[PDB]
Amino acid sequence: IPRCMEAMKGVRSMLQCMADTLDFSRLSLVEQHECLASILHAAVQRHHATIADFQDFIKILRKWDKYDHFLIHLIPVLAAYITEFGQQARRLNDFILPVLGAAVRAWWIAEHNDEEDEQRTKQFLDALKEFDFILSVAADCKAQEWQDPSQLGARQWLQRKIPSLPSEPFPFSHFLQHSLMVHLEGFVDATIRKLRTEEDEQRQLRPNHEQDMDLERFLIIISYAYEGRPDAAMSFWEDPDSNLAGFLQWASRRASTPLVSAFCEMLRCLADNEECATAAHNFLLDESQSLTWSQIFKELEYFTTKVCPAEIEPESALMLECYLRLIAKLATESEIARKRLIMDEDFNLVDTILKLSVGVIPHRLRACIFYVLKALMIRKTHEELDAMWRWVEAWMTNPFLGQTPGPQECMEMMFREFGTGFEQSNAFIQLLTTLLVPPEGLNSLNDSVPFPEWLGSSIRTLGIEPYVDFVFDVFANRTKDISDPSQLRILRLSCLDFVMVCLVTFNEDLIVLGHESIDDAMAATNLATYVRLHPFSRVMEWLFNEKVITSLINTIHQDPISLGSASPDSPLVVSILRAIQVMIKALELQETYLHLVRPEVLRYQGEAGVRRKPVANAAYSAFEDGILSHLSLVVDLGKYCNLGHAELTLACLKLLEKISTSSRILSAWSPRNKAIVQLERNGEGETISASLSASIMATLDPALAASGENYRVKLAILDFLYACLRATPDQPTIAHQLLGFHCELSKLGIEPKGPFDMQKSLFHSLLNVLITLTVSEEEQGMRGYLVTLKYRVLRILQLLWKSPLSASLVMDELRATNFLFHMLLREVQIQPQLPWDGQLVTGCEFLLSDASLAYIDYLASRAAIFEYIGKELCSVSQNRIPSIKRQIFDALNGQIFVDEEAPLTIPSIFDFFDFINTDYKWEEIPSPHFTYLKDLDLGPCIGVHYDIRKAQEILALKRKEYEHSQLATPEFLETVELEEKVLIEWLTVRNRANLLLTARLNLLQAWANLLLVMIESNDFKSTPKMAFLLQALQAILPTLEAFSSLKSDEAFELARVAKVLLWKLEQFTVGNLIGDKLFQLFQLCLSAISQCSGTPELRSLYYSICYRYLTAVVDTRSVTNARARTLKAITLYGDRLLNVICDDAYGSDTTCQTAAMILLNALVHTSRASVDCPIIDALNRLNFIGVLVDSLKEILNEWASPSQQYTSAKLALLLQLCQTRQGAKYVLQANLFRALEQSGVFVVALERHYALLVALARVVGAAVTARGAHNIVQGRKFLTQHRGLVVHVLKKNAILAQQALEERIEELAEAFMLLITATGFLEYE
Amino acid sequence: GTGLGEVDVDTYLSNLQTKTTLSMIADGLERSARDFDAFLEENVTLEWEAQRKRIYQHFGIK
Repeated sequence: IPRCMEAMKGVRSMLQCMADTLDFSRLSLVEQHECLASILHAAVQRHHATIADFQDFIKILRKWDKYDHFLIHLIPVLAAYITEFGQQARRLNDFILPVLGAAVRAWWIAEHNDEEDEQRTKQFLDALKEFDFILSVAADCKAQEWQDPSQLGARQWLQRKIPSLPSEPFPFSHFLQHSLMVHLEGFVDATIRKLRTEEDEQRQLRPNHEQDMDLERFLIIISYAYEGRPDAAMSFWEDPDSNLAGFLQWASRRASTPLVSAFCEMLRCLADNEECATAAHNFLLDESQSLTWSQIFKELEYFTTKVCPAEIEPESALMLECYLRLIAKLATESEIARKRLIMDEDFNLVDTILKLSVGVIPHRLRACIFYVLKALMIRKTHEELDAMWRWVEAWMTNPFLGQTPGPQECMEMMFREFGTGFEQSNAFIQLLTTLLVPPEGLNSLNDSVPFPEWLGSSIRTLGIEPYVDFVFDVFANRTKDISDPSQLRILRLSCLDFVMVCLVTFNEDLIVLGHESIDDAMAATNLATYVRLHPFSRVMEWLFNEKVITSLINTIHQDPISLGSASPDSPLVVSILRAIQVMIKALELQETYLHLVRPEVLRYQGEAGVRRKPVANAAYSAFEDGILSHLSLVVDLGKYCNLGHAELTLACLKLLEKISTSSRILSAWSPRNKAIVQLERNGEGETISASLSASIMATLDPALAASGENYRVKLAILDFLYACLRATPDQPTIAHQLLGFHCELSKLGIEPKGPFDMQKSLFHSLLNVLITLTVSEEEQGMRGYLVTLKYRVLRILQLLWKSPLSASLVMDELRATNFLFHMLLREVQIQPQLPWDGQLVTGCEFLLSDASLAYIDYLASRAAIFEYIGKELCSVSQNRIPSIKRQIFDALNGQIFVDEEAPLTIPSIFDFFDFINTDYKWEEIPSPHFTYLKDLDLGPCIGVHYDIRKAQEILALKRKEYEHSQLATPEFLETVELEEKVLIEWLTVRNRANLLLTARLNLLQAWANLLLVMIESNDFKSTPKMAFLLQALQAILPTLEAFSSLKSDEAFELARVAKVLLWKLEQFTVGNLIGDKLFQLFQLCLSAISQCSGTPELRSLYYSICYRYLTAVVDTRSVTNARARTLKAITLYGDRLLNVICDDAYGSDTTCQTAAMILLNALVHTSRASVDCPIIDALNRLNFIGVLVDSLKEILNEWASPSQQYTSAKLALLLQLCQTRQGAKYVLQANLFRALEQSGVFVVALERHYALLVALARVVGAAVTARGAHNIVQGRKFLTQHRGLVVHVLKKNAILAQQALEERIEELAEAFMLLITATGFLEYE
Repeated sequence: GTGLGEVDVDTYLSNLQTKTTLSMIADGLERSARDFDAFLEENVTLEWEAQRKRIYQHFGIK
């Protein structure tokens, strides 16, 4: 115990000598002293405190001199000492600033208590004459820094001779406040007829000299004590016969204006809960008379008539203020009290207080009346809403110079008087706000207009627009008159809260629906009625006014230190939050307003003829145009992110997202660049980058994962960066600066010795968190929030290194950090049994749980990773050959040699290829029944990607529409609810299915490209290369064979990786498994071609695959068996396959027909190698040879060009056909010679022309010599009809390009010579 | 992306695809020419290699 006294004395001596880094020291030491006092009274409450420590503590207090916080810290200690001790009791009684001593004496007398009683009363009244101290302590100890306007002046009208504590900001502990209020509760209970009689007779005899007003101070002590504690305040309502209930019955008998004020303050504090409020309400009903509602309302009427000199006494005005405050408290707390008071005519609360408001009264009394009205309308029904709106109408329209004042002039007078003073302004605006809160609830369908529609029809008052105009005129013009900053912040908070309550209830879904595709569908009378009457039409107009914008950015821009050091619930923060929220909502609903609302209003006002002052700035064609002028807004938001207020930070981040994304602002700022230089004015761009960095490396709470302040701030930062980077990507933006890059005019670099160049910036913080996060927790595999987070970070990086400006730097820094190796290290591979937040995949039925998104996100993450790898490998391979390729390839094989002793094991790239398991069958989902609402349209909703919000609104309004007609309402309704839920359930499932398929395709493209780059860019030798390609085939084949029936997008990627793999081609086992896989591929390619699957490009890949499998693999018992089974496979499908290949030839696609031509050539060649051919017979039956010979006509037009190589393959096929007997026959049968004669066909360009002539001459020669003497006459006619040409060539034949041309001439000469001798043109002579 | 030849991964592997297709075209042309050469080699080697060239060495102006 004494050691604690010594420590406290030392702390006080230190703080006193130090005043004669520093602020934080004073704060820490006073906190230590308060903790020590807390521990001291905790010990005294226990039986450890001895008899001498009591005397020592009372001696320290006797010596205490200054009224300081340190003294307040010891009040619980004294109370505990007196409670424990107060024979020992009698000795300590006798043993006992001066006001302290008096309070100590009074406390002991109350805790320990004919001659004795007389002495007690004597010395107790002596101490009292000298409560004021006890009250001053109770008030100062529990003093919130932000003032509550609803209770201004309450409990602050008693004379205080106590000196105000010094200005040092030492805030008491919440627990110390609770402890002191417990001790004051005990003091009240201990103390609980001479004082009342003495003081009231003293008032009447000499009222001019008010004195000894101690009983009121005692009641206020009770009020401060039981404040906030209804569980303890129940002692006044738990038992009627108790002494506390007796005290309440006694203090309320007589009505002395100051005592009545104190008693009503005491009730306001006691009645703090619904039960305590109901008990108080019942006490004042009385259903020796106590203070009842009857008396209160009687005096209200009496003073009402008094005001309308004739000005209420200060004490009476205070009395009325306490009455109205007690009314408001008991109305907000209790439903019974409010319902009884609002319309029990005997009380006539509303009418009487409205009359009193009209008359001349102080600002506070009028504000109290407004607050009473607000309390009466905090909860309401549409009937009470209409009633109160009728009474407000009569009170505003009607409560001399000429004959009479009009009604609109009356309303203007009411509005101009209000708003001049702060209290009237705040109370009236908050009442308006409360009135515009629908009784149903803020967030509901909200079909109706928040106020009665007829509020405008009478006396041409334009509905609610007057009230909105008043609130905005206060917010802009008449708030200039306010001086105290706290009042200004509270007023702006009230104004912006009014604006929000206005903008919320405006359902834009109803407006967009009605415009795209009325009377009863919505609760409102008509759509146009809802549009024009709703305050939204007017509110938006204001938000385009310059003064409103200036007042907003003035509300935002505040003192940063006073802002950060303030409380999150204080008006200083909440005001800025509401201002940001107003700006956000304006940017949101701006599109709806300018196009679907403003035209209707400007048309209805011209038709109806009515008009009102246009407040919107005609120059602002868009909300953005008003804020982009002064740039300082972005700086303020970024700085406020550093203040550690969750809600405010998120709001600032979303506002930055929208400010930077908008077309207007970006177009105006950057035609160097405004936003960047502005963030650089005083070096803010770096401190907010630092703050954001520390924010995205803050710890997380596993229990609170999705709803984690740090987690939500992270996602907000990432969403801001991604959204700012997506828009205007190829130019420097705010995000690029904040990441650490140096932004020159249309160029990005890194400033030496800065945060980025030293790996401290926001970008490196993203990398750090990305590489160190453990996505998969052990208990529940793959926690969704970490997956989503990784996706957000990876997509940011992806947009970063995709753009050309950032690409170079981002890729360099990622290589320097071994980013890839860490990612591959922490990337888990997918398995069917892997639970995602405790849910197996189990096919299509898994898409509905939010975990579905996680899966999708993870796929995207994978894709991003693979894309980087591909680029990395390629970018490493082309520029030079460093030793990094070795590391990349080892890591893709499951080995990292950064550590020399043991290379950690990673799933191989082929093991990572698990995302495609077609057993799920995502695509094919069932369609619901929809017996009811069979064809409910989904047009407004919208591959096909539905907008569920508009669908759900449709369902809600259709349920209301159906309800109104009244057809099987009580019973058949349950089935409608079920139908609705089934419908929205299926829509979400369909959306997520489509998104998953998109992610899967994108990931596959990435994976296929990765493997493709690997295949070409590698330094393998033959022995590892063969096994590497075997693994590739083992991975891709089961998919490409089983999935060929499903879809085509994936089949194209897998088919072309197979193509290239095959084309870039112990030892026996490998080569055999390879040939086995290659035959599997050949069979699946045949099966796909025979079914005319996919697009012509996928069929071109198939044809290329089949062509090489026939040219190289099959073309020695093993070879014979391979040829035999190959021909078996071809014959199995037979006519269909050949039919599709021939249809593909001479087709739309350029390369498909070429590949098909070359494939048919290889087919017939391998079938001959096995005297005729069945493939050639099939071709003859399918009329392929006929159309082919026909195409030989006009061949001059067709003939490096694609058409040239197509004709080359075409003529090569013709040649290979004319080689055999029946082939040449089928060719010749369809008027070949006539076709080539009609074509009129008879250094490198000459070489190509000679090659064409060679091909044609070879076709002719082969066809003639094949069948026999039936066509030798045709050969003789061909040589005689084109003679001279043959002579020219034979005479000619008898550097590189010249050698090629001469060889072609030699071949043409040989061809003509062969044709001549085989036909026997010598014999003809 | 500073050494000559550096191109986008897209261009790099698309040029790969085009390269493989062109090699297929050339391979098919080559083998066709050779397979044909083998056909007439079979037909001519059986008899009259020099007589077939001589007869027209004479018929037309040598």
